[PDB]
Amino acid sequence: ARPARCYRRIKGPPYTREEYIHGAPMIQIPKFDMGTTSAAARAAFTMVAKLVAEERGQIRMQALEAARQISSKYLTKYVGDANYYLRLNVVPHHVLRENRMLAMAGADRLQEGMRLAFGSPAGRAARVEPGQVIFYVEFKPEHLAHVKEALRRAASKLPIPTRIVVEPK
Amino acid sequence: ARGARYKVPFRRRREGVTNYRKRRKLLLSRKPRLVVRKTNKHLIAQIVIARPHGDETVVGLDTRVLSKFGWKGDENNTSAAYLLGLIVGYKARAKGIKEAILDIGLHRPTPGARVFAVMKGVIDAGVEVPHGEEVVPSEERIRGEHVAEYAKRLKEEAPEAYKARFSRYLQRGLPPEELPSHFEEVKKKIVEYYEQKLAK
Amino acid sequence: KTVYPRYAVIRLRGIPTTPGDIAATLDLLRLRRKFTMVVVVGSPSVMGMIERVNDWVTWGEIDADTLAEVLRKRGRIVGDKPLTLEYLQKWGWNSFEEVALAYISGEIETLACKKDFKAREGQRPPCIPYLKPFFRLHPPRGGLNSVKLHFSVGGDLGYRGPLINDLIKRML
Amino acid sequence: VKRTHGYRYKSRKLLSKAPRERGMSGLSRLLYEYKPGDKVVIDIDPTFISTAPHRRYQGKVGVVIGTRGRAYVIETYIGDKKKIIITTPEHLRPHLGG
RNA sequence: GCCCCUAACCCGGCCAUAGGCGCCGGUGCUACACCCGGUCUCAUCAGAACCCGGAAGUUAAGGCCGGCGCCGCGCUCGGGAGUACUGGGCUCCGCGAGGGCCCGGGAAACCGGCGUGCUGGGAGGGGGC
RNA sequence: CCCCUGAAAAGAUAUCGGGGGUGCCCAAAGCUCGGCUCAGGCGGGUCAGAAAUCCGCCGUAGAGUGUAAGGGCAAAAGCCGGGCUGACUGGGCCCUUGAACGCAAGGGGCCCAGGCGGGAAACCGGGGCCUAGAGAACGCUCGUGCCCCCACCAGUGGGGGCCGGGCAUGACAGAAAAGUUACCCUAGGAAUAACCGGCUCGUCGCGGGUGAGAGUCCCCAUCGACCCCGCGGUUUGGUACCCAG
RNA sequence: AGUACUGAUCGGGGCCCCGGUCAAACUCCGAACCUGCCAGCGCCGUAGAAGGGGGGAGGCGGGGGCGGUGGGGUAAGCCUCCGCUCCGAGACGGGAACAACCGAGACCGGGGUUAAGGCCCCCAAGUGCGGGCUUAGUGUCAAUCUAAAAGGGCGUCCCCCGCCCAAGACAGCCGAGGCGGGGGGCCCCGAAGAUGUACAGGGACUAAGCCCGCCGCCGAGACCCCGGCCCGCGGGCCGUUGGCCCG
Ligand SMILES: [Mg+2]
Ligand SMILES: [Mg+2]
Ligand SMILES: [Mg+2]
Ligand SMILES: [Mg+2]
Ligand SMILES: [Mg+2]
Ligand SMILES: [Mg+2]
Ligand SMILES: [Mg+2]
Ligand SMILES: [Mg+2]
Ligand SMILES: [Mg+2]
Ligand SMILES: [Mg+2]
Ligand SMILES: [Mg+2]
Ligand SMILES: [Mg+2]
Ligand SMILES: [Mg+2]
Ligand SMILES: [Mg+2]
Ligand SMILES: [Mg+2]
Ligand SMILES: [Mg+2]
Ligand SMILES: [Mg+2]
Ligand SMILES: [Mg+2]
Ligand SMILES: [Mg+2]
Ligand SMILES: [Mg+2]
Ligand SMILES: [Mg+2]
Ligand SMILES: [Mg+2]
Ligand SMILES: [Mg+2]
Ligand SMILES: [Mg+2]
Ligand SMILES: [Mg+2]
Ligand SMILES: [Mg+2]
Ligand SMILES: [Mg+2]
Ligand SMILES: [Mg+2]
Repeated sequence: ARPARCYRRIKGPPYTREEYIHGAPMIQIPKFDMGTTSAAARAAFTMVAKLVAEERGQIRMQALEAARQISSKYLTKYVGDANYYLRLNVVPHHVLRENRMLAMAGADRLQEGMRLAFGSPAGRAARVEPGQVIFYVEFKPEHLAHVKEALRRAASKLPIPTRIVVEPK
Repeated sequence: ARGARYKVPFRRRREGVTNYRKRRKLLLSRKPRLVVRKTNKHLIAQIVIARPHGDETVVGLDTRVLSKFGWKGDENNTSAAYLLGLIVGYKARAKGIKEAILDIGLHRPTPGARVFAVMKGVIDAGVEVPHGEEVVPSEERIRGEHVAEYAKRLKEEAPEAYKARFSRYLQRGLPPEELPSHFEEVKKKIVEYYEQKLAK
Repeated sequence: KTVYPRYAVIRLRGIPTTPGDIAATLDLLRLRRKFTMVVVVGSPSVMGMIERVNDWVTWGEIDADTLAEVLRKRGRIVGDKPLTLEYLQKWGWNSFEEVALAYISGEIETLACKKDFKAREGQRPPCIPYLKPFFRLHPPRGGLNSVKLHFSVGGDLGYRGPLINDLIKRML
Repeated sequence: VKRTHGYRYKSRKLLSKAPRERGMSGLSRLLYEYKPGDKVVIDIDPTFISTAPHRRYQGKVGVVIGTRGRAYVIETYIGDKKKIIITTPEHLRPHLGG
């Protein structure tokens, strides 16, 4: 994988129609909603924290997965799976491309340089706008310090600056 | 009906009165249409010009008009169809209509049907209607000889069935076996009334 | 019937690098040189043109006394000759003030007579015959604020209101 | 790859209909009678595409010059070049604007 | 003949405000129907349909009219919102992708409210010329 | 050559841009008239079954329409049946190929005349529902005409001509055409590679944030998974700006 | 914009309903905007519009800025389209230098006034005016042009919120304010290179820096004026393969 700065900016149209894309990669995020997901038990939670994007850009699938792991592990350890609801709010629909010389990927991929430059699929990313919610947490007011810490850890894994907004439901 | 993508058909199509595929081919002629429609009890004949905002009926009549010439046969048989075309034909001619195109709507063009009897009456009044020579009913059927022959057979087989099946004929004072004689009388009165009108 | 307000329009920015659609409109408004000035009747078709050239000109409601001074100092007739009181009187206008007031108030709908206008005898024309339909001004004494910013945020471009008369007096 | 130029080569949007316009169109356009000098608007009907004029003439105003059987001979312009469009009334609308 | 007024019927235009589901009523001299038959014209496996000949029965159904409810749909109505977006100018900000200011335009979803066919010609009926 | 996208709501629009297709096939899959309604679901019905034929209800097209893609189509443009050959002879005009603006072949549309097919009629038929399946000159060959010409005249054989169909150039606006040079030569080119330089930094090297986990206990003595922010110009590449007297 | 057709996609509830994430090759809706005809305005046109004919070309390598996330690409002073303008073929002022950034379009001479930009010295014009901030020589008035991120800092200036104290609050009886959270400005750390100094013009400056405002002045070939010259077009006079005069 290239450094994430290579795919951070929105430089072209969304590339999502998988029926026209050969070898589009499979999404490598196993779950998107963590903790207590049933709507009845979520009624106990009365606070909402959001990790909100500050800039527009593309977040790679592995960064979303890395952010999801660190925050969910922290909440499981310190808050408890029965006392919170955490949702990864964006889905990596956009397919990333790379122009590299490769074997077993088509004859055109054997031409070097910028000849036949249209890249083969290299991964997935979510295209986000300023103010967009990346992570969404529902919790009880007693755990505010722990929820803020979990979202601070998630933010350290993401390629764009974010900010934490805490509001009641 | 169910959902926004449902397309409701044209009002006259969902009422089942207008075949828009056939109507379009009629309008391409740019000629007046002889509209002939059948009801249970009457026949309707209209001469219609189509206009973008709606059709214009130059002359329209149903078979109730036959009582104005002392008609005593049934309202909508083959004989009544011919007399209706004659009245419509002369009225249409007085308004400047020389040629028309037959429009039968959803009725079938079976040979000898009443729609072609109205056409035959319209033709004899001087309005030209293109047609094939194998669909006009025979003169015997136009004169009602098929009605008279049926009743004559009924009387000598079951005299009571003659009384029920033609009760209204007996009420009007014209027994069905005398229909061809009366049809000539009514036809003469209609023709004379309009040739004199045309002459004046 | 309707008498539209009379506006003075001054071209503030130059010819080279002016965008094409703005340059075309300025030419039709007779502002074909920098610091050229015209007076127009503010009909909706005219105001649509001024909006198009808003970033290249400054404009506002011109007053009759300012117009009287402009005519006396920068008014030119055919041959690039000065406009004089005697020339006005020959045509039936008593003074610069009277013709300027006639135009500002709406008594006449044009200041310079059209190209195809034909002068009659005895009748005072509803304009000044053979006046050039534009004025060539001096640069403003004391300068401007900025020819690249709009007057509404401290520059000089765009709608100026009655302050166009203060600017004109400095440009005479 | 260069643009291909079939007779209908960039006409997906133009020849598409909204759901509420699906099916046959009304017949009133058939019943207008145009005389020489009338102004018409070329409004392509996608249910009769074979008789429709080229996409470049959609929305143009023409003048009726005469008739040819059932079609109308229309004089119009593409930019600066005079073009003759011969088309049936289902692809025409009266121009009320003068 | 002519002009005016006017149900259900005939020929239309626009083609859901007209469609869909459910419930409650109205209409029958005439008109529309359901209806009665199959000798004749015509028709099929089938007189069911089509076609022909009728008038015993009925407003039960269709058609047309009125009301209520829900769905769907419509609206030059309120909010959403001068928001999103955008034509022109800028030695205005930002490391940058980008944003901002001024002049000129300006939505959509959605929420609420209102609406639920309108209309052209003809027959028939009424009034006069 | 053709469709969608790119393409920025008139028109035009490129890249060794993206997703596909074409060099056919069909005497019906062509013309016309009539009737009918599809995929799918439910209820009932002898074998019989998820699926055969039968009765009924629902069913906006979720089917079909030869063939790519897009578009169109429900008393039809689909399915079935009846009758047919217009996939016609002689011509004209227009649209597109080819934007405004010159310019092939090909394709499409509207008509006039001749003579037909279907149909009660209206009307429709000069192939396929629409947008692809397409070939100059010279030469040859066939069709056609009471046809024109062949050297002083007439005749016989033969030859030529005008009009139309075909035989082909796919590098498709049309030569008939294999290598090799490190033995090499000439004209030139920084319109164009190799070295260095310029730009870029994926790669390379170096730094930082994060802290799962390891470290007896203990995140940070020492480390640092999963990820993320950078710097350098030190490897390699990308590009082709300068330099081929 | 929507997720209603075709597709993608995360959850909840009972194949349906509700919420959520998306679409270059999806679209119920739908701008700004562009474009057709007519009428008007504006301007051009009898000193000749439209249209047409004839002779001669050059040229058929383009380039810069800005805008379409244009499309591609890690990116490129990169490749390939669309539009306005400029360089090529354009002098001159500013930008330290510099085709295309800003200003602006140059016949010749002179006077005047402005534009961009600047006014401590170099260098024409202010050691100009009020308020506030920075202590790092940070920085030193857009772009080409020589820079900086995630992250850390009550370093310092400031704004808002929650709670405690009704003098029995915070800190170890005393007597007045105190504790926590969120944000903003400037600066500090993060911040490492090769011939020669806090480089980005130099001197140097604690303002001669930065932020909110303000006043005057300097400053082009631009604009105004005077004189001289030339030109295009029209008119006139002269025995003219031409000359002269006027507008
Ligand atoms: Mg891009
Ligand atoms: Mg400029
Ligand atoms: Mg081309
Ligand atoms: Mg065809
Ligand atoms: Mg277009
Ligand atoms: Mg095909
Ligand atoms: Mg059919
Ligand atoms: Mg070509
Ligand atoms: Mg052209
Ligand atoms: Mg072709
Ligand atoms: Mg001889
Ligand atoms: Mg070629
Ligand atoms: Mg060297
Ligand atoms: Mg190199
Ligand atoms: Mg690396
Ligand atoms: Mg650490
Ligand atoms: Mg290198
Ligand atoms: Mg080069
Ligand atoms: Mg060099
Ligand atoms: Mg969206
Ligand atoms: Mg456009
Ligand atoms: Mg070239
Ligand atoms: Mg360019
Ligand atoms: Mg050159
Ligand atoms: Mg300089
Ligand atoms: Mg000095
Ligand atoms: Mg960066
Ligand atoms: Mg420094």
